[PDB]
Amino acid sequence: GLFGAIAGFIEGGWQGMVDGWYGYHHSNEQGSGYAADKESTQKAIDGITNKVNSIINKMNTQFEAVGREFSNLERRIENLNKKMEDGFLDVWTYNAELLVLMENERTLDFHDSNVKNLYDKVRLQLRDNAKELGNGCFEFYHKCDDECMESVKNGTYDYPQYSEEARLNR
Amino acid sequence: GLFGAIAGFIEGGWQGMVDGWYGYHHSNEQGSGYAADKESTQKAIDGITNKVNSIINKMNTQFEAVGREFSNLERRIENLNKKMEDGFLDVWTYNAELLVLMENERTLDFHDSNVKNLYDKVRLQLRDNAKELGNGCFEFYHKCDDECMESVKNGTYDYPQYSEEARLNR
Amino acid sequence: GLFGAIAGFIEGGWQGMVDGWYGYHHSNEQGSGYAADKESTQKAIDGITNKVNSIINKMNTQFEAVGREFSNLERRIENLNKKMEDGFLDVWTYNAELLVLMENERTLDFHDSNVKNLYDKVRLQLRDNAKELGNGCFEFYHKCDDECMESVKNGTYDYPQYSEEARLNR
Amino acid sequence: GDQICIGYHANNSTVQVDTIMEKNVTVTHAQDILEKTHNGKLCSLDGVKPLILRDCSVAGWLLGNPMCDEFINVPEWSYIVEKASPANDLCYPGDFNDYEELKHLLSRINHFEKIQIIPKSSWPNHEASLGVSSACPYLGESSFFRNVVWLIKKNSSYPTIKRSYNNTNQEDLLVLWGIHHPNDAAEQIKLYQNPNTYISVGTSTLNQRLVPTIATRSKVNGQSGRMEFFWTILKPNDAINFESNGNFIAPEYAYKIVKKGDSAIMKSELEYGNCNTKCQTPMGAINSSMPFHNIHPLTIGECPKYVKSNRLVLATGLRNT
Amino acid sequence: GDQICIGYHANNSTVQVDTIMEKNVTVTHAQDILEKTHNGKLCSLDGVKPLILRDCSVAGWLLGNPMCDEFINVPEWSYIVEKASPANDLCYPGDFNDYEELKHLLSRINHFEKIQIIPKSSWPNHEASLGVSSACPYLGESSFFRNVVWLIKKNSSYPTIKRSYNNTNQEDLLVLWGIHHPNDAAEQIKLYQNPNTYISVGTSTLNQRLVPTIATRSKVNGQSGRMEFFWTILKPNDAINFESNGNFIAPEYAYKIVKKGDSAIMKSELEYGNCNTKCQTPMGAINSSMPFHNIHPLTIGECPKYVKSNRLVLATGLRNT
Amino acid sequence: GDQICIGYHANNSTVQVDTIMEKNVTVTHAQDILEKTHNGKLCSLDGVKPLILRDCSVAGWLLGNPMCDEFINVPEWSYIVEKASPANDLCYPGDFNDYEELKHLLSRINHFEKIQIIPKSSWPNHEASLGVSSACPYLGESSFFRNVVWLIKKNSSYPTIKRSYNNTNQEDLLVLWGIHHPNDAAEQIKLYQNPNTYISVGTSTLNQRLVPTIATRSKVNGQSGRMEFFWTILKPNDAINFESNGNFIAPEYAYKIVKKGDSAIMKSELEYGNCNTKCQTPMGAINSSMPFHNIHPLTIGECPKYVKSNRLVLATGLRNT
Ligand SMILES: *[C@@H]1O[C@H](CO)[C@@H](O[C@@H]2O[C@H](CO)[C@@H](O)[C@H](O)[C@H]2NC(C)=O)[C@H](O)[C@H]1NC(C)=O
Ligand SMILES: *[C@@H]1O[C@H](CO)[C@@H](O[C@@H]2O[C@H](CO)[C@@H](O)[C@H](O)[C@H]2NC(C)=O)[C@H](O)[C@H]1NC(C)=O
Ligand SMILES: *[C@@H]1O[C@H](CO)[C@@H](O[C@@H]2O[C@H](CO)[C@@H](O)[C@H](O)[C@H]2NC(C)=O)[C@H](O)[C@H]1NC(C)=O
Ligand SMILES: *[C@@H]1O[C@H](CO)[C@@H](O)[C@H](O)[C@H]1NC(C)=O
Ligand SMILES: *[C@@H]1O[C@H](CO)[C@@H](O)[C@H](O)[C@H]1NC(C)=O
Ligand SMILES: *[C@@H]1O[C@H](CO)[C@@H](O)[C@H](O)[C@H]1NC(C)=O
Repeated sequence: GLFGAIAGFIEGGWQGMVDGWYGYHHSNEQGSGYAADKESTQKAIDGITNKVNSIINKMNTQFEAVGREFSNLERRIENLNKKMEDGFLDVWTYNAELLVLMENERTLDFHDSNVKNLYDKVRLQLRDNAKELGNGCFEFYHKCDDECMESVKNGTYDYPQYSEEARLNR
Repeated sequence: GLFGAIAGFIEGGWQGMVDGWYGYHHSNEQGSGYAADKESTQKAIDGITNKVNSIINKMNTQFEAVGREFSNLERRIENLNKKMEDGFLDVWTYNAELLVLMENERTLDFHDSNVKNLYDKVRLQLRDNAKELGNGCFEFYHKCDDECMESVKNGTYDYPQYSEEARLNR
Repeated sequence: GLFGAIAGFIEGGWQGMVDGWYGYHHSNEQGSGYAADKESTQKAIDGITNKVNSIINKMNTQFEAVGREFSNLERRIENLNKKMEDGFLDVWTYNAELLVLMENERTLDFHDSNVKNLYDKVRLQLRDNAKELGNGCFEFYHKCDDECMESVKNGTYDYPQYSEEARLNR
Repeated sequence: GDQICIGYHANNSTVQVDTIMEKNVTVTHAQDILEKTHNGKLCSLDGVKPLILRDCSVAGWLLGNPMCDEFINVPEWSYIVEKASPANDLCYPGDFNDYEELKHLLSRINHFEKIQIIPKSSWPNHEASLGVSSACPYLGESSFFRNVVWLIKKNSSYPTIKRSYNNTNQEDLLVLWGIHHPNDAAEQIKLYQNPNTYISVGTSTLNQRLVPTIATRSKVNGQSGRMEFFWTILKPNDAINFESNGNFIAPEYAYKIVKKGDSAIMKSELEYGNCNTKCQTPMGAINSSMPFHNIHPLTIGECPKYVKSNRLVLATGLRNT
Repeated sequence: GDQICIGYHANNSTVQVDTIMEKNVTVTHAQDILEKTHNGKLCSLDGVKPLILRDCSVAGWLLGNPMCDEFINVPEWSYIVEKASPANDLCYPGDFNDYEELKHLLSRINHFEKIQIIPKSSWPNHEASLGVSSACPYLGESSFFRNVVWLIKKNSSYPTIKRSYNNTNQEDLLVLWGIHHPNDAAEQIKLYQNPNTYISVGTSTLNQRLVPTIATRSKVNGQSGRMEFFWTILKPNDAINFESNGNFIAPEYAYKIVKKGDSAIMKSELEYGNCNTKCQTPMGAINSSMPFHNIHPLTIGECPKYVKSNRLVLATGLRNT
Repeated sequence: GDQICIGYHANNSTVQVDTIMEKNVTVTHAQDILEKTHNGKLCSLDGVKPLILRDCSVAGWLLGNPMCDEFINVPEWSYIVEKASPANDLCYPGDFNDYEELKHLLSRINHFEKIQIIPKSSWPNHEASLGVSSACPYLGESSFFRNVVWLIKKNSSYPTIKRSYNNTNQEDLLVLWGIHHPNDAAEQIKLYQNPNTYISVGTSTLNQRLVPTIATRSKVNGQSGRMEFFWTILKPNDAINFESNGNFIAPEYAYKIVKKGDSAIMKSELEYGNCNTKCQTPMGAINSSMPFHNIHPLTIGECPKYVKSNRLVLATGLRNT
């Protein structure tokens, strides 16, 4: 991937993460389990839905062929008419195939960007209070509460709390 | 953002940074204040100006409609003529709206990429002689001179100098 | 660059790295020398070859002009015919120039993305057993075997081995 | 040590999409945007049945080819359907002047009302029923186009015709008439008596003078003679005036243009499907929320945009592991 | 501990732009690229005034409809302006042969110079002034197109005309002539004496033979007769030859094609604005450094490219906080 | 301390490419996709030689202009090549009816076989060899188009012609005939005796009646008279019938349409190059694996797609240091 998160340093996707697209899997003494990150997942949904619509309502202005008939002494304009309509047909065909192709590719790297952004959001919060295995996971130099976990997800994780147990636990 | 710098881990833009687009705000004992990073800001300007021009001089070759008149016994070709010109009009309209739309989106992530690149330029220079709050800021494990600050901006910041006071200040 | 690797924090390319596009240059007691990273380099080749083909086989459907002749009392349709063919010619010209222009730009940042991805692959493996000069290089807090080097390239580099000599060598 | 991980979705979906750099990429969620199916019927278009011309051409219908009596009185249509090569066109051989321009005007018409403008019985100085040809048989006897009258001399003479019709209707009238080109000058006199004949026609915008051209022609439908047909649109409160001393194929019935709107003349081998639709192609109707279809480029109605692709699929999800 | 931060720009700008994934994104700097305004006048085009035809058609002008004397002598133009349905066209009813092909040739002409090729006084064997119709009144008396002569018999006879004109000018000549179609054969003889008449015309490239077709037509402008007009381009050092024994509407004045170049025939209800411009549309002129405009697709001059958009705005800055 | 570095490629390549944001970017590997060269010859197209018409028009060739004897019998061609303004067209001045429609039908024809349908010697009641004009000289003596016969009266009379030809061939026939328009009525009688003359022609689909129009015309190639030529396609087992008492230019030779396929009529000043090609333009042939070329838009064969660019170059490598 261009951002290297999906099929990258996070080599595999989660079958068991059915809530949303990207998210978390905590694991502490009080049990583990998958939680979707609803904020990034809804950011991504707003975006993709708007992209489909965009694509559709840009092809609203598209050539609509009409049938005309010519006599056997009108062969030149019958030909011009044919070439003219075939031409608009190929143009607008190229346009749809090439737009789908380019926005498809853009769509993936968007998801790649989002997982990476999410992975960096946690990382930039935990600082040195956690280890970076580099495989998509962070291990806390302290113990983490099921309410401390959600605090990293929420974006409130308190650094000047465990700032002690982590620093003295190395 | 796709690079996650703007409206990301740098949650807010600076009203007071009027010099340029991206840049710095130092704060040491000798006073603080905003400085634009003129090298990245001029890189971005070269780029956007060329992009506008590009867009304009690619639509230089654009269909220019001509008025033709047909009698009431020429309805078929009058119709073909109408459809033919309407068609080129919709094609080149789709083209401009879709190019502006795609280059608009590309333009933003460019600015996003640039702030991130800039944020990484400092970061890769300061190494462990500074703390990474993760909010867009770096705090020096040593004291920084107004001429040491500009040295990070310039790209000359000397690591094998404060390499001591920072390492022993933890 | 948008990913900031090429002409970025790796300010220069290697004349002596003739094997492939991106890769390595180890330097230990047993000798140095350039090795291409064949996996990323073949990833990039698969991609670019498919992109050329794509571009070519999307312009397969392109307007093919035909010669028609009109009398001096047919000036209106002769004109319509001219405008009609010139028009399809400008449309498909815009299309090729604008696609080459956009995929050119996309092509570079792809290479930029790949070097960065590669640089992050090593980095995420070595963790604290190496220093990050930030210039494209990693210095091991331990000594590295010519077979330990290839182990980082391969993706097998063993962290729970030198995990000692590096930690105690600071 | 407690641990937190950033991870993404994956499932047992197998649908592939293409990108510029990579084709057949299996994605976790996609959206197909191409409609590729239809019913295979010609359907009423929003409750309005098409006029399906069976084995008759548009010429066969508007002139009243005796093989075309199913269309002697046609209801309002959404669109008209005509075969590639309808068997019943011009039973007596000849030409229809500016035919394609008329078929074009039809694409814009939704309903006619046939009316009698010149009664066949109102020709006391000529023979109005005589009238007929083996080239145009009906039920095994000699017949002729029903909407026009092949007038022949009476008691050995053909007095010059000066006939006018004034359109006292609210609507435009499609009026049709013709001229017969005989194979010899002796057939000419046998039929019309006058060896030198003409047909003049005038309205506020029309001014034509016909002369029957005699030539030796191959037989078509057993005839070496030819019929040539002409039409015009007569505006309300305008009149048409005729004048001829021979070879005149007079109008009897004309067409009130009662409904105008969006129409089309569709070329299709199919016939009425007994269904309803909002989008019809020559091959069958389409019912789809899809924004593209690849069935046929000449459609009628509220239709998805036609592309020539085999498949168009939008990746909405992420790469699937 | 001293601190350094990487930050970006933001301001009190509120202009939005669209992207594929997001619309109404407030950006710190944008560039509008669509010109949406005009003056509402028809202006001289780089110092050259248009020919504004007022209530006259191009036919009214070139034939010399008496209602069209304002154009008896027209200066060089940049472009020509003609209304949708000009009131003054063919005062005496009829047709203008290959009219649209002539209007097309005009889009390519910048200046005429009317010249007298056959003096009205040079018709000693016929009546040159008699000439006139109530369908073409001027100041309450019967008049006629000024550029042609309706020749009538003299002292009860119409001798056959053999007239030639040789183009001894440097430039091509637009030449116009016609034929009168009477309503009866008794009007024919009243006017031309000869019951069977023709008009032959020839040049190096032309070879035509006209016969007046008589028919009974509705009255238009009070007349059942018709005038049919014809034109050609006569190359320098070529001659035109006429021959007629009746129904001939002779040329008097022709047009020297003094200037050729880029022109256009613009359809507009507007009239001269008394301004200057480098880009004109049917609705008014445009003065803009903008690379796109959405005013009207048929423009003349150094113009921005026409798109059908409501708004086209290029994001140049970054997202605004 | 041992050290490992991540680095990329660079070399001594200097080829530039453009992007949206940056032009003249030196890249380590590029792919030029525009073919910009040709040979400058008109070549056989996959082993089939073109028909190069030299100084003759298509009209000159099909009528048999005596200056065009090189094409009296032409082999199968791939395409036809005709100059902008061929010197040899209609030696005796006149017109060729629906000429462009015929040239269009040629683009679809690969081979003719001239056959004699009406022998010049089979005209016992007229003069078949007399026949000739100074406007059409051959080797310093008066000549005429070779494929048609200018029939003149014999021993002071011109009996009415009734001639038919039945196409007993497998293939369609291109048939050509004509009418002579004299300058006066005294030339008329000198040539054909009958002052009032016609030419009728009929087939299963054709029905025409020609009358020679007499006018006083400028001299072209020394002649004030005109020839007007007509053509049709005669289907196997159909016949053409002629009838004339004057002014008839009879067919002698016609053209069997032996091969139909893909062809073209190319306008070029060039002549045969003695080479082979798979792609030909008016300027010279192209031999290229390139997916685009910018030589000329009207090409024939297996060709790269034509764009109007100066340069099209695809970056395949990375930025070069
Ligand atoms: C056709 O008949 C109408 C109605 O009789 C004629 O109408 C002329 O002008 C107005 C139209 O509304 C009528 O009120 C007048 O009474 C009519 N004028 C005359 C002199 O009768 C119309 O003129 C007729 N058309 C033709 C070609 O004769
Ligand atoms: C029109 O008049 C011109 C000039 O008198 C005629 O010109 C012929 O050929 C050249 C043209 O430059 C003249 O120098 C000759 O003197 C002219 N030939 C003759 C025999 O006079 C031109 O022929 C005239 N056009 C017509 C149709 O008669
Ligand atoms: C041209 O000649 C052919 C062959 O003689 C004529 O053919 C007619 O119909 C079939 C066609 O296959 C022949 O087998 C018959 O013998 C022909 N009919 C008659 C009555 O002879 C064809 O009709 C001729 N064309 C014309 C216009 O006369
Ligand atoms: C398509 O038509 C069928 C048959 O009436 C109907 O059951 C179905 O709901 C329709 N679907 C749409 C999307 O119109
Ligand atoms: C537009 O025209 C006005 C009026 O002459 C003039 O003042 C103004 O400078 C012009 N601007 C441009 C861009 O031409
Ligand atoms: C081009 O033609 C030349 C001459 O025959 C030949 O030598 C060369 O191999 C050809 N190249 C291609 C790509 O066809």
